[PDB]
Amino acid sequence: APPNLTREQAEQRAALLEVQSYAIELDLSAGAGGPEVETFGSTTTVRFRSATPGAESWIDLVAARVRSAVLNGVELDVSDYDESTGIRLPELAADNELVVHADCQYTNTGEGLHRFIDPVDGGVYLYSQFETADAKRMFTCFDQPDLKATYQITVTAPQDWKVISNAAGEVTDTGEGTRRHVFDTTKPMSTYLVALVAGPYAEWRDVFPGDDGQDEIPLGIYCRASLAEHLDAERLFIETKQGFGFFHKAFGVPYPFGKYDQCFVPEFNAGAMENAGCVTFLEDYVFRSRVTGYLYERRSETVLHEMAHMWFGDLVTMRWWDDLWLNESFATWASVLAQVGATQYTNAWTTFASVEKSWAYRQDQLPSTHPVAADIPDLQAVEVNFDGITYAKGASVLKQLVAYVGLENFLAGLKVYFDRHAWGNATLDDLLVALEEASGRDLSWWSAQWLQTTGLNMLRPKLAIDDEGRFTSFSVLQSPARPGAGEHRTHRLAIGIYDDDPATGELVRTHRVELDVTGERTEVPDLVGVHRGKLVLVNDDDLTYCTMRLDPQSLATLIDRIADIQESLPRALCWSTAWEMTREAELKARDFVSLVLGSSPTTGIGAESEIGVVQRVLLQTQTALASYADPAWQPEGWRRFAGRLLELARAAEPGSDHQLAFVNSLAGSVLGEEQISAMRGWLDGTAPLEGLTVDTDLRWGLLQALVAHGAAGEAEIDAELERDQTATGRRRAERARSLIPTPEAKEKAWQRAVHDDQLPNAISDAIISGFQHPGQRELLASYVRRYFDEIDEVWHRRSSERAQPTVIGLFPSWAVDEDTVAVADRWLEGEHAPALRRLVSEGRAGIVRALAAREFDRS
Ligand SMILES: [Ca+2]
Ligand SMILES: [Zn+2]
Repeated sequence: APPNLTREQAEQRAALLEVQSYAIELDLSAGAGGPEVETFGSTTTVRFRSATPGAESWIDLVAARVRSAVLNGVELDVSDYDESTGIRLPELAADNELVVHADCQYTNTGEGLHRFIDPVDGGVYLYSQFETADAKRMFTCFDQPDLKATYQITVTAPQDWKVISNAAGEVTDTGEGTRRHVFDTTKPMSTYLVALVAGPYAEWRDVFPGDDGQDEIPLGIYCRASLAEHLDAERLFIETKQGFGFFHKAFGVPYPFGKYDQCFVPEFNAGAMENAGCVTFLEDYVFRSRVTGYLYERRSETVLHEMAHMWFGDLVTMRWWDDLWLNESFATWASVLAQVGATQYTNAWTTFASVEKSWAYRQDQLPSTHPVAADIPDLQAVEVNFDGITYAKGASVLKQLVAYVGLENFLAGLKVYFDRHAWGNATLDDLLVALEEASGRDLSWWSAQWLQTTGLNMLRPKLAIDDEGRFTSFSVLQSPARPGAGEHRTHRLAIGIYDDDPATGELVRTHRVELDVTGERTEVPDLVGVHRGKLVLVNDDDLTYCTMRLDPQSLATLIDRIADIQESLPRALCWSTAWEMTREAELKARDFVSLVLGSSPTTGIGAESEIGVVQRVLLQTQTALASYADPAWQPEGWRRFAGRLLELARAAEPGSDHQLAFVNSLAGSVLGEEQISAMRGWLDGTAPLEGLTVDTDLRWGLLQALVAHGAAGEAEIDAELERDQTATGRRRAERARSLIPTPEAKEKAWQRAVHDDQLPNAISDAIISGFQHPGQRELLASYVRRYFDEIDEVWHRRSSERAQPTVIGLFPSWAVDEDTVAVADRWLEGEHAPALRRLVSEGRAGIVRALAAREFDRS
């Protein structure tokens, strides 16, 4: 039970103490033995000062055993040591030295020093994960972000292991089967960013050359030896170098650390983590099979997100976890800026509008919404009070702050902020003050308007035109923020006018005006006299966070000609408005389906050039069909969708990303006999689709679809697993087994996913990922009751990180009916953990919205 540090306790300890240095010695010599190895030696020497001689404090440590603790030469009594109370430090002097010898535990969870044994070759791999407060599982420390210090880490490790930390180091043979790795003393940094990766990782090396008073940066990439054949190091290094050329120019500050290593690590819960000089990534970013450009784009965005943190987060750190939203929102915004500015992903604002903004809007339009900023009174509150809306809306609203301040001004402000707070801590207010000084804006009201509120403003044009089609008047109308307190926010936004390009017949932007929009109505004098064209967007360039609506002529143009919009971003904003309208019972599901499917090679989603938009819109369509369409129309809708997607798959360029996307969308669809027959032929090779690479993972996707339709079963799944006898094959097999369309199979899947804790986590998740399928809704009816009866116990029995996939993934989102709402209502009258209630409330809210949309679809 590690401690639940409170904000006030952190403040008290930060007021009293200042830490200079940690010197850490880790004995990992036993670490390459079998699963019976539990502990490693951890010695820490801390030097720190106290503002009050004679005061008492405490230091943190989660250890199996504390052998010794000595403060200023006095042995401390560690006989009653408990991880929840750490080590008390009585009678402090002005200057202090503490030496602790302990045995700490390896973990197989999301916290501390994680240990994994590779079943392919028996290699043993370690990596640390410390955010928020798990550094205390590896060494003794004042584990809070505002007590920065330097770290000098020495490790003794098995001789065949590489060892990577925050700084570069020197390695010497001990002649005792081990090597000693002495890392340079780091620059001052927070404990949660200290890193250690160790094991027989494969290594690739490169360098980002010295560039305009930034020292050269040595670069490394690491992954498990068993994955190395599929790691595309050269592409990763290209993107990495593009980021390092971009960020020091945008931020006006050189890379603050000495080198940069990126490690793909096993069983990683956290996704990616910005440890200074030593970034960790999940292994799903090493692609064994063909994937579309969208996944490469996403991976590059993650790479640049963590790189942005080397400045914002690691050079200058939040004082307390209540600014975690800001840390993440900034890094996401910065990652996309860098994508557009320095990489091949020059359409990344299209992605951000299509994916992140949409994700934000989908959640924030529900009564279950909450603000971005939250009070964080202790560590536990980080894990419960920050979620999907926090991150996607946070990034979205930060993009708007950047617009309101002005991009050049925002970057100037960041330079001052980095200079002013380098090597120390800062808060949101410190940033806002920098931005105010860089722009002349007043930002005193911004937080209250944007970070402490819920809900969306609708923005739409109110226009009047003369006989020539020229505006005589033009206003932006803003609705009250809902669901929420109805404020009218202040935005910086752009209005774009679009009309036919005579040469091509595409819709191109003929006028753009940027302005501040405030209150209920804002006149736009710049547009008086301008030709209205065919389409008006009042959130052109996607600068603000809103519900954009169109005037009637513009809406008719969208419906008739969305695919003729030339640039990807306005076109994506039109897809997003249409989807938002469908979600909110303003556009019928069947009309959204018809817009997406189109009727020709040049209409609908089949004409869309951005693969990420294709993929996302196709997913939204599948959701519209299952959730939002009137049940009596759903079979017809699925027939139309499956038909059109087979046509598109067959018409697509051989070997193209578009081909593969259409095939993958089929694989998640309700399929008719014609499509089942074509898919079988693609899988077994009796009638292949020309150019389609039917590799290991595409075989699984096709087979899974066949299983779901009854066309393949246990024997075929077992045969497939025999040809892909790997960890990934095992997960794919489980998803296929869960898809078997029988009551016995669903019962077994539920039992294993919900009640078998011996299963690895990723096998549990895989099982869950095949439980639902849009063709099998009737098999799932009895699991509405099962879910609500069992989720409390699951939440109690599993950690909340182990419970969430089950709570989210088995929420009965399929059972769109008033009976389900009523079961959920009653559950919600009971006593339950708040984080659980939040998830259940959100799923309930989705069903209520769906019921409303179905009623609209049959109007
Ligand atoms: Ca964590
Ligand atoms: Zn981040």
